[PDB]
Amino acid sequence: NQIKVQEKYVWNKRESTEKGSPLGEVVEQGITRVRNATDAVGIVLKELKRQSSLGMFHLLVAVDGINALWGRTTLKREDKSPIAPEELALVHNLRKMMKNDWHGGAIVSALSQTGSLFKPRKAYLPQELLGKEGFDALDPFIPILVSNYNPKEFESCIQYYLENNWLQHEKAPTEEGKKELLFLSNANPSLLERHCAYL
Amino acid sequence: WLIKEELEEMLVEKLSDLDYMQFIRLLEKLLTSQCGAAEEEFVQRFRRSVTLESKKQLIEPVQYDEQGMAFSKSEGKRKTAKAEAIVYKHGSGRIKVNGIDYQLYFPITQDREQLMFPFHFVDRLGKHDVTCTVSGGGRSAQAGAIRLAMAKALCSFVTEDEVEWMRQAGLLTTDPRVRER
Ligand SMILES: Nc1nc2c(ncn2[C@@H]2O[C@H](COP(=O)(O)OP(=O)(O)O)[C@@H](O)[C@H]2O)c(=O)[nH]1
Repeated sequence: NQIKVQEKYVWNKRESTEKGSPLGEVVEQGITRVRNATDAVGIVLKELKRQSSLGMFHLLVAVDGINALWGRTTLKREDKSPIAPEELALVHNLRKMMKNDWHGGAIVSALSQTGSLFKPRKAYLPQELLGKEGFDALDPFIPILVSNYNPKEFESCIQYYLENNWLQHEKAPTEEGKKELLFLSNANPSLLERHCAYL
Repeated sequence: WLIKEELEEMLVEKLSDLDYMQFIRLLEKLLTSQCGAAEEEFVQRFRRSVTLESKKQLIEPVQYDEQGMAFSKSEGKRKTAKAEAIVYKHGSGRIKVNGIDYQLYFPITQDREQLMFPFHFVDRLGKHDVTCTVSGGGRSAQAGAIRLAMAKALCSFVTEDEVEWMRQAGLLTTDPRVRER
């Protein structure tokens, strides 16, 4: 309700959003008639990227699995031809947000090989997952490394699971059980969580 | 004991079974008594040799790398997979398979348990570093080859009683089961 559009948006010859209406209307127009959902997302982005520059609010652009935007798709036409990522309006409009041509906010993102298309299982580095196009787009950027648990974090994670009584095996509380969990997971948070799930 | 036919060959005379038994019982009586050196060699004239050499795992030498760290190298084989492992005397429990961390090289939990079995058995998880190179075979065959290589290399840094225990737990035996034609 506080944010208001700065242009007239025409959904259909009958229906339009007139200048100065609250942004919520645009969102509602995408939630009621799905035909205009994708057009309603872009407008929202186009507004948030602009008004933040004016200084009305601070904008955080959080995108997980950002490596999807500059890769390949598994979507096809009716003639079974491949579709490129830039041909999707939803993906085309989100790339504009990754460009650092606006101020008043930050762009935080995370890579992910899980769910990715045409990437080997052991690819995790920024260039390898992003591609040449992705690296050129995000460049310059600040990379931040996430590693496996160090001993303190691993001990505290198992203590949290013990406090929730989530480790029911009688040998799990013991030191030998902790060493076996450490070896089998190698302090990896996801492997440790999956192993602790069924113990 | 000397068999009947070879005893005939030594004597160059045919003899029955009961007289062979008579001779063997006399030899037993001579053994039980406090037989001297002459009697000992006399008995040995009629005692053939069979060699038993189990219990003894060849303990690989402890080498030293350029950095002054002690390590031991060993080989293992399982089906068509061949592994060669270097175990370091001191470490923090890091296993490195073809230059890849062991949890990334072995996504399946069964193989990680197989890699864990040797160190866990002798209660030294997190005390050695392993650098192994495995080639050929498949997932489980490579895991088994690496397990055998690490056990045979780790036999250098354990006590002889522990070496025998690993031998009895099946951790130092090459598995010979392979696909039959
Ligand atoms: N139906 C409709 N969609 C609009 C309108 N304005 C913006 N949009 C949507 O919001 C997005 C705005 O992106 P934009 O900055 O204008 O890039 P461009 O259209 O390719 O030049 C567009 O991709 C449209 O999908 C409009 O006046 N009518």
